[PDB]
This record gives sequence, structure tokens and C-alpha cells, in this order.
Amino acid sequence: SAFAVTQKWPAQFPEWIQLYSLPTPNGVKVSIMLEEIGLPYEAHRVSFETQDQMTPEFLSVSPNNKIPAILDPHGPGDQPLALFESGAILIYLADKSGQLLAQESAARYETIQWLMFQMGGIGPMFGQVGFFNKFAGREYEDKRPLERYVNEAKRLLGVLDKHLGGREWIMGERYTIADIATFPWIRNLIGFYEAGELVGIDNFPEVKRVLAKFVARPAVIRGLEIP
Amino acid sequence: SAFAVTQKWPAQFPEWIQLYSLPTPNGVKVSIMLEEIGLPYEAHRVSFETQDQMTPEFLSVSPNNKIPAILDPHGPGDQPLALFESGAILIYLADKSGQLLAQESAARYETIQWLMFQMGGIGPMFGQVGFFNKFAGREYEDKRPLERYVNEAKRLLGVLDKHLGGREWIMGERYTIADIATFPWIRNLIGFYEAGELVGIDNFPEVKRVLAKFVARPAVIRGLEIP
Ligand SMILES: N[C@@H](CCC(=O)N[C@@H](CS)C(=O)NCC(=O)O)C(=O)O
Ligand SMILES: N[C@@H](CCC(=O)N[C@@H](CS)C(=O)NCC(=O)O)C(=O)O
Ligand SMILES: N[C@@H](CCC(=O)N[C@@H](CS)C(=O)NCC(=O)O)C(=O)O
Ligand SMILES: N[C@@H](CCC(=O)N[C@@H](CS)C(=O)NCC(=O)O)C(=O)O
Ligand SMILES: [Cl-]
Ligand SMILES: [Cl-]
Repeated sequence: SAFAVTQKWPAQFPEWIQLYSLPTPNGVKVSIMLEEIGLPYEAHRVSFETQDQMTPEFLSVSPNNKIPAILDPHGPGDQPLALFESGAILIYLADKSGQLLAQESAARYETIQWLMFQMGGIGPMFGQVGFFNKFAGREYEDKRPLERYVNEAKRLLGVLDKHLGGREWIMGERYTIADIATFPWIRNLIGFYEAGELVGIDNFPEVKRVLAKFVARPAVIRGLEIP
Repeated sequence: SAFAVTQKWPAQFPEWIQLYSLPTPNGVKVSIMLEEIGLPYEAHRVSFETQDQMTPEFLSVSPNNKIPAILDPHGPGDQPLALFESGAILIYLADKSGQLLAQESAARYETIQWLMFQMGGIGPMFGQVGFFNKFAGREYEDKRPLERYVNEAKRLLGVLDKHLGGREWIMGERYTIADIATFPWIRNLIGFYEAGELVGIDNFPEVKRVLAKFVARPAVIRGLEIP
């Protein structure tokens, strides 16, 4: 470790996966993942209040200045590996543990398909609802932006609600990385963002059903508070 | 084929990959991909003007009511496979052709990492610039939303510009699915969306360099017009 990132977050456990994150919907995706697959890891809180995500040290593992990011001392070829983007980390950790993602077949690509649905739709659009309802955008007088993203959030929820009808999880019977990527965001929309009534969350009983099942998993319960 | 989608888009070539798309940044990702890897396919134009993406036939392969989507008659286990989400289709077609994505190692996960950067950042945020500069959002008097997404587009471009410094493509020497996912959007931002001056695109010479190289690839040139 002659690496820059460890100058701010030194590894007490320099053999385990290093986690640079914060209990946000995108961050808990990865901590939940690690808890679910039983891989040993060390967690470091990246504080936004002190702008830790803008430091050159953090930028060396995540040039996008965003959490989560990992640094696996024992990546492929037992060489160290840095990664950012929650979805990429999910796929990586799935491959490495052989868990929560089918090895091939139609099911693998359908799982990635729903993961992309979250990455390009759920995450970014719910994020906009948060800006316009919880943060600086709350004060904008023209409420058409808020309505645009509430309506998009409703459309996405309905797509997911229709899909979950008759299924235990997103991929039917098997719990997968798709669930791990999706439900922390639904949780955040109706909790921290206070948009539950706004998007009419009770109108999506299937989404609520699976969310309820998600947060009752002990691994999930741990991961939600980490770090 | 007792499938619903083929009731509106019947396959002249019922042995080749079926492409339901439209020359949009997300659509050309997949047509460019298919042209680059030399896989035979058939293209069907999904017209938004007639709301073809809302028909039950389209929804059976893409429940999110969005293009691109494919239907591969000969997917895994020589069973038919439907997929939506451009990024998922890119990874699928990469695996199937053994092209444009490393089989493993650090490079594979770093490629997916940059693909996720596009999926969750570039695509959704440039899309918002288009709404507020080209479409209905253009007329909103409060210009703070437009500025929010222009500024985010600038931040993303700078992340990418810093990264491309000294590299031939996103993954350095090798042209990958990351380039195929990213540059159709940069092209669209400064072409169709007319936001080139708005985001100050000349300030990102590396991005412009690689974009120039991208659109001079013949496969890319074909794919941009398809269907
Ligand atoms: N597409 C990215 C999004 C990551 C992201 O948005 N992280 C937020 C917290 S949930 C962040 O780090 N914000 C810090 C900043 O933008 O300054 C991913 O899935 O990892
Ligand atoms: N401060 C920036 C970043 C705030 C931020 O990163 N929010 C996260 C949620 S905590 C987000 O929207 N991520 C979008 C995604 O995951 O795609 C902003 O105003 O957008
Ligand atoms: N995350 C999706 C985004 C797909 C997407 O946004 N498609 C647009 C065209 S580029 C669309 O089909 N719009 C139709 C609609 O929303 O009604 C992907 O990458 O495939
Ligand atoms: N009409 C819808 C959909 C329009 C649409 O699908 N735009 C595409 C570009 S043509 C987009 O923004 N895709 C976002 C992405 O790829 O993540 C809207 O106003 O957002
Ligand atoms: Cl599915
Ligand atoms: Cl990299």
C-alpha cells in the first residue's frame, strides 16, 4: 500500500476489502452485499460534511467524487483492485463470491437487465425527487420540475409493481443483486426523502411487500447502518 | 414465435437477433455494438410518434416502455431471450461474441465501472439537459433547473476529460463497450440537444478527441443511422 487513498483511510485490516462509503441508498447497496455474501471487509466513513469525497485521496479510487468505492487488496491475479459505481461493485462481488447472480443463462442477463433498470432509472430519478422535495430544490417556486420527477418515480414504481406481481423477488424465486440494488432506494424515497405520500407508495403493494421482506433480512439490517 | 412482440414486428430473418430501437443515443449503442462485432441482426424501428413503445407488444420485451430492446432467437441454451436496457444488452452481446470486453481480470470490472458511470450518470443527466434545453422544459421561466443539469453535465465531462488524458479510449489502448455506451451520448448532447456551447464542450479536448475517433469508425457510422 503505497496508495493515496490509504493516507486518509489506513487499513486496520489490510487483507480485507476496503469500503469507502456512507449510509446512503447507493452506499448501503455494497455494505448489504458484503454482509449477504459473508466476505470479510473493513468500512470507512466518507463524510460529506467535511467534503471527504473531494480530496485527492478519495479521487484516486473514485474520480467521479462519489461513494461507494472499494479497494480489494486481493482482486484478480491477487493484485489490488479499486472500483467505483455501486452496480459495478455488485457484479464484481457477485462474480467473486459466486452468489446472488446466476453464473450464466438467461437468468444472469435478466438480472443485469433489472440492475441496469435501477442504475439508469430508479437511482437517478429518485435522486431528483430528493433534490426537489428535501434539498435546495424544495424552495423553487415553479413546481413543474418536482412534478416531472414525482411522475417519473410513479412510472418506474408501477413498472416494478407490475413486475413483482406473483414473484418473491425481482428475479422470481431467487433473491439477487437486483433486489440489493433496488430496495435501498425505495426505502430512501419514502423514508429520508419523505416522498411516500407524494408518489403514492401505498398504490404499489407488490413493491411494498418485497421491500418489507428486504428490510427484515438481518444482513440488510446490519448493512443499512454501515458505516 | 408465438410471441406478442413479433405480432407488430415480424421477423424477415427469424434466426437473427431482433432489434427494437430508434436512432437515439441509447439505441445507437446497440446497433453500433452489433455492427462492431459482426453479429447478424434484424432492425425494427419503434416510432415514438405513433407511440409504438406503449403497445402491449413492445411491453412484452421492454416493460419499461423504452428502447433499445432485443430478442435473440438463439440465446443461452438455444432458447429465445428478450432483454431491455442498453447496458445489459452491451454486456450480453460482449459475452456472446467474446469482443469489446475483457474475459476477466481487473480490466473487465474497470470496463463495467465506466459503463455504469455512463448508465447512471452520463445518460440520465444529459437527458435532463435535453428536456430543459430542447423540449418542453425549454419554456420554464425559472432557469435554475437547466443550470443544475448543465453544471452536472460539465462535472461529468470533466471527470471523463481528466480520465482520457493520455489514453486512446476509455480503457486506455483497447476500444471497449464503455466507449460504445459513452460517445453516442456526448454526440447527442452537442448535436441534437444543441448544448455544445452551453456545457462549453471545447473545454474538454480529450473528450472531443476520442469522440472524433469514435464517429470515424465505419461500424459506428452505419450504426448511428440504424434503424
Ligand atoms: N451511479 C453511482 C451513483 C453514486 C452516488 O450518487 N453517490 C452519492 C451518494 S448516494 C455521492 O457520493 N454524492 C457525493 C457527491 O456527489 O458529492 C453509483 O451507483 O455508485
Ligand atoms: N449534490 C449532488 C449529489 C447528491 C447525490 O449524490 N444524491 C444521491 C443520493 S444520496 C443521488 O441522487 N444518486 C443518484 C443515483 O444513484 O443514480 C446533487 O445535488 O445531485
Ligand atoms: N436506461 C435505459 C434508458 C433507455 C431510454 O431512455 N430510451 C429512450 C430513448 S433514448 C426511450 O425509449 N424513450 C421512450 C419513452 O420514454 O417513452 C437504457 O439504457 O436502455
Ligand atoms: N419523455 C420522457 C422520456 C424521453 C427520453 O427517453 N429521453 C432519453 C434520451 S432520447 C433519455 O433521457 N434517456 C436517459 C438515459 O439514457 O439514462 C422524458 O421526458 O424524460
Ligand atoms: Cl425479466
Ligand atoms: Cl479505471
